[PDB]
Amino acid sequence: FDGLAPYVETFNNRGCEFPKSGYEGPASNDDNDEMCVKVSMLRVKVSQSYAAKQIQQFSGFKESGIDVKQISNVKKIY
Amino acid sequence: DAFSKVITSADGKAAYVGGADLQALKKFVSEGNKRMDSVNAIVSNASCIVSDSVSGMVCENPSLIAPNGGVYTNRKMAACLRDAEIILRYVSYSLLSGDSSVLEDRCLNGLKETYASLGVPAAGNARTISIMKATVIGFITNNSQQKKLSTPAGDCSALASEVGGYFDKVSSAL
Amino acid sequence: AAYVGGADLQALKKFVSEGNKRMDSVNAIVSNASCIVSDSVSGMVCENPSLIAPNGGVYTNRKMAACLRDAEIILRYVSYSLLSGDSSVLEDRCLNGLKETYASLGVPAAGNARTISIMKATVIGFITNNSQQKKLSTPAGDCSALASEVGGYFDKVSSAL
Amino acid sequence: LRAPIITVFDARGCREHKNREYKGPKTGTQDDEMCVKVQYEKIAACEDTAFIVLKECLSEMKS
Ligand SMILES: *CCC1=C(C)C(=O)N/C1=C\c1[nH]c(/C=C2\N=C(C[C@H]3NC(=O)C([C@H](*)C)=C3C)C(C)=C2CCC(=O)O)c(CCC(=O)O)c1C
Ligand SMILES: *CCC1=C(C)C(=O)N/C1=C\c1[nH]c(/C=C2\N=C(C[C@H]3NC(=O)C([C@H](*)C)=C3C)C(C)=C2CCC(=O)O)c(CCC(=O)O)c1C
Ligand SMILES: *[C@@H](C)C1=C(C)C(=O)N/C1=C\c1[nH]c(Cc2[nH]c(C[C@H]3NC(=O)C(C=C)=C3C)c(C)c2CCC(=O)O)c(CCC(=O)O)c1C
Ligand SMILES: *[C@@H](C)C1=C(C)C(=O)N/C1=C\c1[nH]c(Cc2[nH]c(C[C@H]3NC(=O)C(C=C)=C3C)c(C)c2CCC(=O)O)c(CCC(=O)O)c1C
Ligand SMILES: *[C@@H](C)[C@H]1/C(=C/C2=NC(=C\c3[nH]c(C[C@H]4NC(=O)C(C=C)=C4C)c(C)c3CCC(=O)O)/C(CCC(=O)O)=C2C)NC(=O)[C@@H]1C
Ligand SMILES: *[C@@H](C)[C@H]1/C(=C/C2=NC(=C\c3[nH]c(C[C@H]4NC(=O)C(C=C)=C4C)c(C)c3CCC(=O)O)/C(CCC(=O)O)=C2C)NC(=O)[C@@H]1C
Ligand SMILES: *[C@H](C)[C@H]1/C(=C/C2=NC(=C\c3[nH]c(C[C@H]4NC(=O)C(C=C)=C4C)c(C)c3CCC(=O)O)/C(CCC(=O)O)=C2C)NC(=O)[C@@H]1C
Ligand SMILES: *[C@H](C)[C@H]1/C(=C/c2[nH]c(/C=C3N=C(/C=C4\NC(=O)C(CC)=C4C)C(C)=C\3CCC(=O)O)c(CCC(=O)O)c2C)NC(=O)[C@@H]1C
Ligand SMILES: [Cl-]
Repeated sequence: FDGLAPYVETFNNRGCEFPKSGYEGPASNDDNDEMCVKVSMLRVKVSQSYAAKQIQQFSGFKESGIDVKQISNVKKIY
Repeated sequence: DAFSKVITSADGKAAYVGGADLQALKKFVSEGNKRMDSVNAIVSNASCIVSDSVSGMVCENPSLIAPNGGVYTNRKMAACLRDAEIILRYVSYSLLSGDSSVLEDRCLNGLKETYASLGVPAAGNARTISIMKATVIGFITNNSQQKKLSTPAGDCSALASEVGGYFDKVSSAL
Repeated sequence: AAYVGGADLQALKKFVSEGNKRMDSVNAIVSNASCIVSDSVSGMVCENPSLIAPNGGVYTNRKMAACLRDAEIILRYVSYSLLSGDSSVLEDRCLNGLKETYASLGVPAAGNARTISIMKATVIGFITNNSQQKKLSTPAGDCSALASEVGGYFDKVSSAL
Repeated sequence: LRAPIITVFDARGCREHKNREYKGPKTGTQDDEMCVKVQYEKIAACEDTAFIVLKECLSEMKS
């Protein structure tokens, strides 16, 4: 186990006046010429500082996001 | 092939599929355009998917951030958030490629034994995965509060079933 | 750290309006902070992608990290304004001079304005949330006064910046 | 770069954590099982958060 995972990027960029870099193959002569998928393997990292923020954010044990099932408990279940 | 070369390079080199190669890719996988939108719904929501899945694991069992709990320290929480993202990203690649081979061989192979040796709670992983699965399916099927990705309105239930299967492979393995 | 529980909390909820709902509104903000922050900043970017083009306001990891931090700082001072029922601390400790700091750093005012307007709509949405009770973390009811109040606090931010 | 970090503990029914942080008078009501914590700390700039948000952005740019 090396911590590496595939980062997939979906660029649907019709109408974008930004130089195109990355793709080096033939043109389609349609909208696909303004769209690209990118894949790379990269080590996924999470900082201790973000982890600490998350611990604090989760420590109410009560508030979810909007319009989702509620599964919170006040007792230790496992 | 193009993606397996970068997956085995394991060194940050990128593969790019645009233009005619992308038009072709979308002919060789089922529901090519909808499949790219489904992938987009994972990768553009990656941070909130991970956070909500771990947060729900924790609100269901607050003892996970009590002293000695599975994610009590910043170090352990960081590892857990990391793993959730790793798994989510392998699922995203499974959806891009229409195949779970890389997820199984590079992510899930040995993972259960690893968690058993570290004491990582199987019930916590089970809940995190179930929420990640539901969240991804929600974004793909417009069941989410936010609909920030503009798509043509249609039925993506087949892709939602497929990605659900990939999460179910994770759950099975763990 | 200050701890306000038991009789101090009961008293606090008699000295601020809407005391229980007020605690709930603060809980909803802080318990969703990372998404509120990322959705706001990334919405600024997705609407104006030049912000992540070369030399754009948040185009490097370091710049983006600083902007996400500042957005969190602002959200937290707004959360404290809602907890206390007063914007004095927000005005004196976070907004006083911030526009000049951002001018000196070249942080784009229009970008800031959009992060704030998304953040305002998002926080108000957590307070006016009308989800069915089984999908709602609090007792369903009217939190209009707190939504108005927090909108005012965001308006102070927008005005200052 | 400090800000008030607020945690809201609606701990009604929670027995595993002992309610020892608040040391003022109690009430004999459920307010004794709820507490707000406020602390003023440096807010970190997290480059991992920046990286993942940038990746999100790159896959959703409008034009
Ligand atoms: C990524 C954040 C997000 C945005 C933005 C959006 O629009 N939707 C988002 C997330 C999202 N979450 C779910 C589903 C669930 N989330 C949880 C966790 C929370 N419930 C709690 O009780 C709790 C602690 C207090 C949480 C944190 C849960 C349990 C679910 C339901 C999972 C299930 O078993 O079905 C969704 C999917 C919503 C849907 O079903 O359509 C989404 C999109
Ligand atoms: C992230 C926290 C969250 C949870 C959980 C949930 O259920 N809702 C949440 C956030 C939320 N966001 C808004 C409003 C906006 N968010 C954006 C940014 C995204 N839109 C994009 O186009 C984009 C790039 C592709 C994004 C990132 C924007 C622009 C808005 C609208 C702001 C406005 O001017 O009105 C809300 C508010 C309620 C709503 O549904 O709009 C909420 C709760
Ligand atoms: C119940 C939700 C629960 C289970 C089950 C479990 O395993 N752990 C649980 C709760 C939990 N609580 C904290 C931290 C914490 N709770 C409070 C509120 C409490 N303290 C008081 O003095 C009063 C009086 C009214 C109340 C109510 C506070 C203030 C804190 C923060 C402590 C601190 O460090 O400042 C935690 C986090 C770990 C821990 O036990 O400290 C858990 C998991
Ligand atoms: C329009 C969305 C836009 C404006 C306006 C702006 O100011 N910047 C904009 C876009 C933008 N694009 C990137 C990076 C990027 N785009 C693509 C897709 C592109 N490349 C191709 O080869 C093709 C089509 C065949 C398209 C379409 C890719 C692959 C990338 C990443 C390149 C890489 O590094 O791997 C960026 C990021 C900033 C930058 O300097 O790259 C912006 C802001
Ligand atoms: C469930 C997945 C969604 C839903 C998706 C649909 N997308 C449809 C067409 C479509 N999507 C794209 C963008 C996509 N293709 C790419 O190459 C990339 C990035 C590299 C992306 C992100 C395109 C270009 C198209 C074709 C139409 C167009 O020109 O925009 C679609 C129409 C049916 C189809 O084409 O198969 C659907 C239903 N729709 C939903 O309601 C849920 C939320
Ligand atoms: C808008 C803010 C919300 C909404 C909130 C409501 N909360 C209501 C009652 C209520 N909330 C609490 C918990 C709160 N009090 C505290 O002291 C703390 C922690 C320190 C918290 C988190 C309590 C104790 C109560 C009273 C009822 C009870 O005993 O549980 C409420 C009912 C009306 C009212 O009490 O005025 C509402 C409407 N409801 C919504 O739909 C939005 C999203
Ligand atoms: C999060 C929902 C879990 C949780 C996760 C933890 N995992 C911990 C260590 C760990 N994870 C892996 C697998 C990971 N590395 C990879 O390269 C890949 C795939 C390519 C994956 C999926 C490994 C090998 C390790 C050990 C090495 C390391 O720490 O990086 C971990 C630390 C455990 C401890 O030190 O006690 C945690 C906390 N923990 C939970 O409670 C929830 C359920
Ligand atoms: C994010 C929405 C916007 C953005 C932000 C951005 N900020 C900085 C750097 C700084 N921000 C501050 C902010 C504060 N000082 C205070 O006293 C307070 C109140 C508590 C705040 C909020 C400061 C001091 C700095 C400088 C120190 C530092 O870098 O941390 C940057 C970095 C600028 C740089 O290149 O170094 C950025 C990018 N930028 C945007 O474009 C968004 C609109
Ligand atoms: Cl070009």
